[PDB]
Amino acid sequence: WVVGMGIVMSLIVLAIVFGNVLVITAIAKFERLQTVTNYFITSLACADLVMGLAVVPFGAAHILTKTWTFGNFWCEFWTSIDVLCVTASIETLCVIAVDRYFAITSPFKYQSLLTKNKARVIILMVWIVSGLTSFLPIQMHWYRATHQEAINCYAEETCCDFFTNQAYAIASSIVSFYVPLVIMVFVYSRVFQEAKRQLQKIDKSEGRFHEHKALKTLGIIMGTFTLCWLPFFIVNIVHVIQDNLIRKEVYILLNWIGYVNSGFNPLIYCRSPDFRIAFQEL
Amino acid sequence: QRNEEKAQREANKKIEKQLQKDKQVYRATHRLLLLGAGESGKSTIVKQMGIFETKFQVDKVNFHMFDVGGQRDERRKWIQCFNDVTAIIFVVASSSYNMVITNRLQEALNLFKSIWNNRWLRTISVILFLNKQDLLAEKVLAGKSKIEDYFPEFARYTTPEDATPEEDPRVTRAKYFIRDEFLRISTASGDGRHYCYPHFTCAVDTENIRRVFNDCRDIIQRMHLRQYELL
Amino acid sequence: QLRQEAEQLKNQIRDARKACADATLSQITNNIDPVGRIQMRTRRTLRGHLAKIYAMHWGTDSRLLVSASQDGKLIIWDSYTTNKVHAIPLRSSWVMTCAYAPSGNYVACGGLDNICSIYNLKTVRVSRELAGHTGYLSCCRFLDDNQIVTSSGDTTCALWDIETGQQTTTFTGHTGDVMSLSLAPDTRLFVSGACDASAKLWDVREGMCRQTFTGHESDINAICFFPNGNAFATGSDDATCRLFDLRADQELMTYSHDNIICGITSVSFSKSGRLLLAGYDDFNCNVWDALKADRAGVLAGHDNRVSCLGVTDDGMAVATGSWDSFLKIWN
Amino acid sequence: QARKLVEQLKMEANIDRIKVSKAAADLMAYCEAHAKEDPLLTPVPASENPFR
Ligand SMILES: Nc1nc2c(ncn2[C@@H]2O[C@H](COP(=O)(O)OP(=O)(O)OP(=O)(O)O)[C@@H](O)[C@H]2O)c(=O)[nH]1
Ligand SMILES: CN[C@@H]1CCc2c(ccc(O)c2O)[C@H]1O
Repeated sequence: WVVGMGIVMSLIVLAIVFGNVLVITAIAKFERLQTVTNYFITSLACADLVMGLAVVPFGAAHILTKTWTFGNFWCEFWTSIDVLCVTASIETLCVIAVDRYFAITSPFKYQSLLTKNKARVIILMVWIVSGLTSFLPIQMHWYRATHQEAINCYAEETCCDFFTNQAYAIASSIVSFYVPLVIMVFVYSRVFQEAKRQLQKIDKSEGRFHEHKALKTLGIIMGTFTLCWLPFFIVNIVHVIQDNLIRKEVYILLNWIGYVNSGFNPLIYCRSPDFRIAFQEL
Repeated sequence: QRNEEKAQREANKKIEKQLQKDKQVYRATHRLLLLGAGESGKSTIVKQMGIFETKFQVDKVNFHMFDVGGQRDERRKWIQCFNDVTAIIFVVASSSYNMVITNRLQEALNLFKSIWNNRWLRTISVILFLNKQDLLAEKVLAGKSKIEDYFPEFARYTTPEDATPEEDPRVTRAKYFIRDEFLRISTASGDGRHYCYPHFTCAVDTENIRRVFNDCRDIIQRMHLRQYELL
Repeated sequence: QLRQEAEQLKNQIRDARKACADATLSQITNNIDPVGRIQMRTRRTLRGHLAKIYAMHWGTDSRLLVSASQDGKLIIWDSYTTNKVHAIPLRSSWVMTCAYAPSGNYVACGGLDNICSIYNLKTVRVSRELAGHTGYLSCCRFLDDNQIVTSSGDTTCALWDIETGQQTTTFTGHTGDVMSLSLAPDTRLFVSGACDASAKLWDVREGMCRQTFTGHESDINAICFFPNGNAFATGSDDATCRLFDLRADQELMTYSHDNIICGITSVSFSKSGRLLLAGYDDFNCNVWDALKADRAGVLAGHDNRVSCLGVTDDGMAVATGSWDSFLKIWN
Repeated sequence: QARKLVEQLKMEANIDRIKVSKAAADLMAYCEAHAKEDPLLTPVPASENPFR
């Protein structure tokens, strides 16, 4: 089964890199895709590409060989990169949702509200907060556990596992996945209300001569992200509170299901005639 | 040689800095085009609340309107310049069915159809004002003039159930027939790319600027909703 | 009675030029060697305009040029170093044409306000304003520093005296809007293409029409003189280009293709007159062979419709403008 | 208006025109003679090209 399992993990790496490089090259090469909204998509694509290049291969090798060989420093560096890439990708979807909210709800002030300098400042701030949550606590050994098994895991050189305390796990869950969930829920409820009211107006003024699309689009956008990332961030909180309820295999499987989400963003945020024509040209 | 190159770069920086301030003002203003059927009373609408330009501001939003009077011909070669405006304002005198002047309502309908079906105005909405309502009401209440004599389709029309009359039923039926004459042309040609907003306007109205503001807001909101694949 | 004579007169004119068609230009140039394949690449890209671009005119020194845009600016560039030299704001935001004086001291402008404005570059403030046209201006070309010819949408052209601001002479006879004009190399004759699908040859000094050409099917959009001065080319929105000869008083060749259905916005000749460059509505430019009528190249680097096109006096570069607010230099 | 249109046609119809075999030859000779200094037909070396 090792031969078969290694085949599947090889296709995941290829799918993530192929889609993300195509989006980055298409935006940079062509001048019609230089809009303000595309900067957030570029940042998200860069984060997903870094994830696919740096996290999936080493994790797959660790799973397949059942042993860590790169030492006690590269394990911690890999963990820091993992947390940094996961945190900075979920928080860009929040920025995209807020951008659409401001575009639709307040159309007259949208041009004044958003500017290229403001977009750059927001992106840099998001990446800085992502870096503070991952590298700073991990590299300073503030996330370390206390039980004897964790002590042995940290002492051994061929072992590279994940053990953490309650405070760090709880805090990291909230910044990466919970504050951004309620924000997008609140945004998209209002967006749906606006779309429905406009449809009602059009029907009232023009009905005699003549909400599936909005519902379907919002359902896709919400469902993909939620189904990909919710079970992992639930079991992340549960394991610290109950030690014997969650196994390691379930933890790894849910984490990998979450990793898979990086290969679906081009299929969701890059469906438009301007992008399809660009892809055809290349 | 060396000094001349630095001198040119100094002037470019000053010019490029001026173009940044101009771009902020240009992107925050909305342009409107005003049209008419020839004797539609559009001058009064401008007065109360080559080329003639006017500027006004409502709710801290800048609008800027265009009226063309220097060119008068049946062929509009210059109409392709106005393909980046927010909306077009069309003014028509609804109380001129009997005035042959071939009647003026048919000419106005033909002009509206020509403007709607244009290779360049394929994404521009129209705000329609049906002017001179009091004259229409008086002439309809007068028994002598009959619309069905000039418009034979009026012999088989009934007032829509989903209507909002204030008014004797006859004038309401006439108004809704005239509005539907434009709506039936509007609906067929376009598919979601642009719409039409018809209004009933008189000589004593003062809420026309509010109507333009709300129609522009709806136009931009619908444009964004369609762009984001939500409509 | 009078209309009968006009029909009779138009009958013999067709017969008068029918006996002069000994052969066609295509037959004579069958043995000539093909030009081959011509490929050009973009050398410069000019940015700074906030809206779509309508007009463009090269300088006599083949270094500087001017351009006009709907946002209300008139920017003078430096094609070599890509440096903005001037930026003149306009009173009216609707501009349709611009011109650059042969001496380099003045720049003209015009549009939907039926007024031509002259600016003093080496002094930048408004110098003169010319009024009297009853339609939108379509084109304007400088004869000298003290006289300029303009065409408008009131089916008339005029010759102005800048010092006094009065029309020295007026040219009448067209039935539709005049869309473009072009001056002869010696500045003694000029041609105009109008919306009635006809072109006319005028005389600046005397002031009457000489010849009329009616080969096209729809409105004529562009016109240009052959470098020799004995021929000219036109372009209409029926996807055809035609070459007319003055001494033969008829059409020589037609440049069209079955895969082209869009209109034509501008035409221009090369330094030797061998190549013919025309801009189209389908977002790109094409290059023809004047003596053989076959395609030789395509310039497809623009995102919106190409509206203007020009070739330097020394013929080293070709500049095009489009509706995406960008200018490009092709060499 | 009718008289003016008739007068113009009579004035225009009385001109001398040469055959096509001469005009085509003239344009061909001019192109052949002046094709030497046509930078667009034959690309110039980058040393003498101000735009590259
Ligand atoms: N009762 C009534 N009269 C109107 C109305 N609009 C214009 N008029 C009449 O029009 C007369 C003056 O003409 P204008 O208001 O300038 O209309 P207009 O000259 O036809 O405007 P244009 O033809 O578009 O240039 C006034 O004396 C009014 O009696 C209207 O809405 N109601
Ligand atoms: C090694 N896997 C880590 C474990 C904990 C964790 C992840 C991602 C985001 C977070 O905020 C976390 O706290 C996972 O990617």
